[PDB]
Amino acid sequence: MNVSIEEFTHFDFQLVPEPSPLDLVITESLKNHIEVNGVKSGALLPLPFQTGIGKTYTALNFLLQQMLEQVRSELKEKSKRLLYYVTDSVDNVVSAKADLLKLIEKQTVKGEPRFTLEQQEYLKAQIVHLPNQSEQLLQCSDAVLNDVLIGFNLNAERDVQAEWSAISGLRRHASNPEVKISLNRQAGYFYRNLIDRLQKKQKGADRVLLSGSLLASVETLLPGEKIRNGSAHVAFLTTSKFLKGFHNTRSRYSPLRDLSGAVLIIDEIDKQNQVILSELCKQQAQDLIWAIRTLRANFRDHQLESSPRYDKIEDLFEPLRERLEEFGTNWNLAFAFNTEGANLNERPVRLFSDRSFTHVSSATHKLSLKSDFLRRKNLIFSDEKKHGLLTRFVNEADVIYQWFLGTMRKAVFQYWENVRGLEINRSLEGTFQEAVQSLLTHFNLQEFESAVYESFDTRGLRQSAANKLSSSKSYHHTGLKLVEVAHNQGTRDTVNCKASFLNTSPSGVLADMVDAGAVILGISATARADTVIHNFDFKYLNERLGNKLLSLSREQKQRVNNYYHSRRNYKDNGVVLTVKYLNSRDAFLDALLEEYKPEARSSHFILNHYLGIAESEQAFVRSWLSKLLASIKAFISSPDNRYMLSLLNRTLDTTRQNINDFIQFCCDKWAKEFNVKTKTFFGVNADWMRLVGYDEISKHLNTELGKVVVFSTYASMGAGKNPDYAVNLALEGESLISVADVTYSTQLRSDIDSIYLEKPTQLLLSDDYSHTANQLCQFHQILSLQENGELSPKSAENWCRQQLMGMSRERSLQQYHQTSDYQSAVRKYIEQAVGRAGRTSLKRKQILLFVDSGLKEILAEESRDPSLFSHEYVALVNKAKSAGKSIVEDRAVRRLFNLAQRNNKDGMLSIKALVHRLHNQPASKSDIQEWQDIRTQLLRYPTVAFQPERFNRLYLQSMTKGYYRYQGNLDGDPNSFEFFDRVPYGDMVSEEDCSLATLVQNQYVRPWFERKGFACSWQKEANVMTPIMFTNIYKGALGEQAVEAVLTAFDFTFEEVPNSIYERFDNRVIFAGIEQPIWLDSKYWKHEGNESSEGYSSKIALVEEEFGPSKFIYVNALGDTSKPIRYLNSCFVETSPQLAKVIEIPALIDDSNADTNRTAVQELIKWLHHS
Amino acid sequence: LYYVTDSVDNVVSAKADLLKLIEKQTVKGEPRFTLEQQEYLKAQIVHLPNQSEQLLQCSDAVLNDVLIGFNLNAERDVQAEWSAISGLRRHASNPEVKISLNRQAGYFYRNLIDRLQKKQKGADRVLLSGSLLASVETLLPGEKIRNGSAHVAFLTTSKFLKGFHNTRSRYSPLRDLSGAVLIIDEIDKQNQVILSELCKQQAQDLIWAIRTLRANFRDHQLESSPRYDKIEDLFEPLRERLEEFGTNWNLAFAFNTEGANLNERPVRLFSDRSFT
Amino acid sequence: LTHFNLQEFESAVYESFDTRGLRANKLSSSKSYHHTGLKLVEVAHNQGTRDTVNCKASFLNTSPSGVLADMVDAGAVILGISATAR
Amino acid sequence: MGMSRERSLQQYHQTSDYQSAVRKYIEQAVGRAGRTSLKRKQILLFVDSGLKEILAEESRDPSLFSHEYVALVNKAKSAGKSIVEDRAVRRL
DNA sequence: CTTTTTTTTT
DNA sequence: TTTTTTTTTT
Ligand SMILES: Nc1ncnc2c1ncn2[C@@H]1O[C@H](COP(=O)(O)OP(=O)(O)OP(O)(O)=S)[C@@H](O)[C@H]1O
Ligand SMILES: [Mg+2]
Repeated sequence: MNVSIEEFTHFDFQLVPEPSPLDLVITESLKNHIEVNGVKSGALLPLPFQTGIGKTYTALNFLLQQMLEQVRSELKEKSKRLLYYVTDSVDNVVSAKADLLKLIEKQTVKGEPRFTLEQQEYLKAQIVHLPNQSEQLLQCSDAVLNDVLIGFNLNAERDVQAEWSAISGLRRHASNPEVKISLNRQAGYFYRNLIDRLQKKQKGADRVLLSGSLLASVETLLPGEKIRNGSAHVAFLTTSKFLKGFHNTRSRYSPLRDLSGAVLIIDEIDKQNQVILSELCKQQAQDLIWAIRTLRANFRDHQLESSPRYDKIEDLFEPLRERLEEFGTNWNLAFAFNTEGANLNERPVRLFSDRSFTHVSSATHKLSLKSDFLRRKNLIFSDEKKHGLLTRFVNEADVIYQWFLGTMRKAVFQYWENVRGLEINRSLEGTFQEAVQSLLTHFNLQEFESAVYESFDTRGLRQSAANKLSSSKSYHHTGLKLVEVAHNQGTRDTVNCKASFLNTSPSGVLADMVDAGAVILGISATARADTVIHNFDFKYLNERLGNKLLSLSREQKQRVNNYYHSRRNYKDNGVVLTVKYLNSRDAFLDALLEEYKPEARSSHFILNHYLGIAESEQAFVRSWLSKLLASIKAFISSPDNRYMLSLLNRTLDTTRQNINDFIQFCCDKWAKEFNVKTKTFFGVNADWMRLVGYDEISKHLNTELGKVVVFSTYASMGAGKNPDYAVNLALEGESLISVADVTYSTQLRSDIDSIYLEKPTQLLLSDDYSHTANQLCQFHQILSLQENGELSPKSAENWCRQQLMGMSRERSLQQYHQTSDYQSAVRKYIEQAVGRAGRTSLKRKQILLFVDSGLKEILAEESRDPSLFSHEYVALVNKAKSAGKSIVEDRAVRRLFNLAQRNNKDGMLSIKALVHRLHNQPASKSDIQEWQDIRTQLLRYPTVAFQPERFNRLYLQSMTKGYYRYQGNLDGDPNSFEFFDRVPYGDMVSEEDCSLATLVQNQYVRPWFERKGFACSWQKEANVMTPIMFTNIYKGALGEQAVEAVLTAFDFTFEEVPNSIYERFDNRVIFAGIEQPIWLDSKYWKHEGNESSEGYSSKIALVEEEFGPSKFIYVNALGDTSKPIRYLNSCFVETSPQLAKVIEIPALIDDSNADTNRTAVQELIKWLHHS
Repeated sequence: LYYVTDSVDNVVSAKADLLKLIEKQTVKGEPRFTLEQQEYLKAQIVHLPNQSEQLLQCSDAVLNDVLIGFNLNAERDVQAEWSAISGLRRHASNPEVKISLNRQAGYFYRNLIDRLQKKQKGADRVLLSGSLLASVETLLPGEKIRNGSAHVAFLTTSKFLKGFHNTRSRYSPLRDLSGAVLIIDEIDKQNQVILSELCKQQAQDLIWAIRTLRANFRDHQLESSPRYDKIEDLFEPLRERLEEFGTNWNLAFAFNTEGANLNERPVRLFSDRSFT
Repeated sequence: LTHFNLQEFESAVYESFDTRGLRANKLSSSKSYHHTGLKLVEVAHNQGTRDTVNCKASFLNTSPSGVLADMVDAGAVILGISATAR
Repeated sequence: MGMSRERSLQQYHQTSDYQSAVRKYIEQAVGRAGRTSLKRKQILLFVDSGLKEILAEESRDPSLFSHEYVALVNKAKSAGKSIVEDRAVRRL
């Protein structure tokens, strides 16, 4: 029945249901965001309220109001606004879709249904659900497939009909449960093939016309075709499906490329952190040697067409072409690569790079790389003792590869700009595939076609342009890299460098999603958990998004708290939560095992033989099983409780059926002991929940009389399930009591009445996809813990080194158990799991909570504001705290110590790399500007009031307000630095040792400092410079500026130093029309210059060779004015003034009274006249 | 020694006829071969069917022995695939199930042999003997040829042109034909079979291939080791030809058409390469 | 192929060896269709782009009789059994 | 240009290659009744009549044929001889 | 105007 | 020394 919008004309769009406080929480924040940041701006709104308060019901009412607003827009009149509902589990997707359909059906306004049957049918026609391809194929009938095959003329093909006949035959005898497996696999492969040929047919000139039955059948087979043609604009799907996209008749639609204006509702947003991570680690490794040799070979000559379509694109690739020419010249890319020597063949070389300051190599010795022109080979060898290291080559090749992928993204966007004007309503995603194909075909780089596509998929969300001390630096938009250097397959004389990259973290992906223009509603009670492993980094998201990260006011949070406490009034309704912490108590499991099999020798024999548990793992099974039994008995002993849920870490499916039999035996015994009927539901997982619905449990409690025990896990029943059941008053005595103060629900429902919470175990994420994926996931978690501040840079480097050498998973878990991130993840899991018993307002008078005693200390360490917790979590925390006493340790000061060490180490490594790039002549403009920007910034802002977002790595947060203490070798190990209170007799970073006030009392320095805008005082701001920037940059700029100011008053002219002699001397001096060039090397004060006459004489030799004879000035800005002015030759030997090429001045401004050394300047001027 | 014919039925009938000849051949009223001689001679003959048929005739004990002996059990999807295959085996219904079982048996056999070979080529080479050797020789009949246990093969022309598998790689019998004896039965019908294999070759984009050859032969060099002796002199004329062709035809640019009768239908050219 | 950076021809090299693991057009050599073959080239627009073409070429480098003669030249002794062998 | 399979088959039917292929298939198929030395006293062969003219043009040496194929040829040839062009002169 | 089945890997 | 399940394409 074709439903139009003509039946919504008489609909009254201004009559809306009563807005709850949660509805005003979403609406007021979104209307303020629109009225402030603009209509086209994206936003991220986390909603971290109590479990079971009504956040998903409010998100589905918000989705229904968006659908009604869109219908009104089409009535008044454009393309459809896309609404997505995303969560990590399939069960929550289908439950939310059925809840929205129930909302449309059963919503009544003032005693009458809101929507007529035709309005309901249209609204339901606007919602789609996008499952995996096996579920999409298996859920549509044989008539639909035969209609599609006939309409598209595909039964003529032989392979297609053979595969479809096999599918229909296998699915006919689908009663057996092992046919269902290997039917999903073939359904997915057939769906791939059929959609590939359907799209190939639909893209050519022989494009079929779709209407009537063929259209309805292809919209049934391809739900994304409904979205493509504008029939639907609401989609329900999982996070992994959202990250992979779906299919329409034309191509595969990626929602991440078309997020401008979309609305995303991400339920349990924190658990999506790991899901996105699991996708980022699935990327394919690339051979960097082949990739760079191919890029260099195909960029020598190939040219784009001179067409208006390719306007402005050829200028994007010119810098990459010059870079490739110089890289291939420097590293001799005409030859291939092989290793040389011993110990390089037993195990391949593995290299790990943070890409900023963490570099770990598996080689014992630093590996070099030399070119043998006689052998025509590049040899990776180990030396016996510059620009010949393997790490340098690998880092530059990774930079060039990422530069190529970034310039491909820029050229695709420029192509879309040119073709929009040439084609004069085609989207950036519509033309993306044509742009990539045309560019790669023109450059003969079609082998990168896959690499470019996945590049758009992940960090392709990055419309970027960076790893400079002038940008905002973070691990989350930088990533990591793991390179394996091993021999090629088959060959025994060449090696490859297989590199795996993470170009962004999940928090980077979310931030780029908000920057794309999406409005994202993050719904979870743990949306602001203080972990970076099991949640996003919200300190990074706050710093990056700014005011696009919408916040809720104190009044709104008070209204929500009043809303929650007015519907969950436990204290006034006589409801008691009884918490019990259970130990192993093995003296009871031994008796239970004895009564299970009286004929056996002892319980060790029963466990080893009857239950099938090995001797090594018996003790663990002895501890977790007995705790479970101690909870079951206490539930059975309770006369009034009916519903129990036991959340474990492992599924009790048929694989552990022997243990299930033991558990079933024990339950039957207790059923006999108390004369209560009990039913146990084993193996309640995702597959069970899709095959056998959870309503069966709800059916049992509705009809049968007795108790029910459910055995599920955290991974299946811990985040968003509503496990309530319909209440039959005849099956419940005087036990249920309503705890809300004004009834708010139709139908009587009650929730879980007893719960057993095991301690979550495998809290450090893993990846079973491959070995590379698990390596990337482990290095991502170490770098996230170092970037947040939970790990010292020394401990993070030691953990990255043990990870590169192949540490065991138990050692990793032991290292992660030592952080506070682990405790915040444990409390997050406990709070979410305990929130499954708080869904309804019909409560039992007593609710039994049985908790693993291994959680007792952890729950005792909870110290957040208790104004946001649920009642059960407050009961758990109060019980744990009242049980004993714990020593509370501070977490912000350890983070400040770690982040001071981190910032100092990053500044050290970046400064050394930048100076090394400066010393390699010629020096590019970018490096010169970067050096000047650092010196300018540190001169203008030695301290900053707020946390910087441009030079963040130049500053650290200090305990004190304008100074701090430190200890460390500034030319040694950056991992051995100490700060603040750990060193009470260390050095200082302040104004007192600067002598800045002493320096600026000079009559000529002060006007220069005032004109330039340089600070003459250190503002007492908590963000102060790092010791590296204090000593190697700031004081050098202070001395150079003071010397230049003093000399410029004496008619001295200064020029920029040529790029080939940069960083060698401060400035170039021209005075009194002297044709002899003068070179200036200015220092702040005397200190200690370790450069002996060797390095200085080498510098003089280099400058004299470049520019002939010249004079030199070795001047110190500050010092004693009574000291003599000395004359030295190029060999630093004292001689007569007339035969000395270098004159050294001890000082230019006095330090004891701040008086300019006029005599020394006069003598220098006179000697210059003599020169 | 190879026995080749077009049809599978003639292969199995000729193998059973040779085995019957070994069994009941007589010389002057007494059997020619004792039972142990007969068992040795029969052990020298193998039959190489398609991969789905090779896998579907291996019992569950043989395949679990192979998976255990190569540490292939704990490798995720492989066990997922194998668990599915054995399930389809147990409930083999009417041919509706059987077409699917054959397709998945062939795909699983290809994957399993690919990983067995990549394991045998690396430094973690498993030692094969006893039960493990007998099981892998049952799963891979060409492993018997590679070892030297057997030297008589019965197979079809399609299998002979495709080759078979051992633990190391895929053995192509056409590359090692020196000194072999081939018995091709119904040789005339093999004319069409070989033809149907020659037409299966994959098309090549000539513009991409020549632009790649020109880009990569410009500067890249072989090593100056003894193992590459006088190989670069084989490629020098091809490099000079490539540089001259690229200069003449302006291979720095890409190619496009223009005008009528060129867009509506693609252009097809046929060449005998001599005069047609 | 690794030394020349032409690993994208690896499949092409393997199949060519498959067809020609047993081994000119000059009026001075023996000429025949059975050792030279034929070629069919299709010139069409590249898939996805509207401004470049490709020349997809399919070759037959030998006939079945050329394959059989190459087999005998490689050193195989072949017994051809059929009533219609000639 | 894209001719139809029936137009290829029409063009191939005009060659003597087609007739040697037809007679090769017939002789091989008829050779399936000559496997043993225990024979029925009468053997019945029923051949499509649209084959008789083809079988009428056998000209090879009959010393290599089987008995059933010799009888098939003699029966088709019983209508006599039809004028045909020498294959060697046209091949020349 | 002519009028299909066959093997193998995928 | 710690002690798993989940989604999607292939
Ligand atoms: N008028 C109503 N207002 C609020 N909730 C309602 C209302 N009517 C029914 N509900 C149900 O109230 C229960 C509360 O569950 P949700 O609203 O799904 O929970 P939640 O607050 O989102 O907690 P999460 O998702 O587990 S962290 C659900 O069963 C809702 O479907
Ligand atoms: Mg929810």
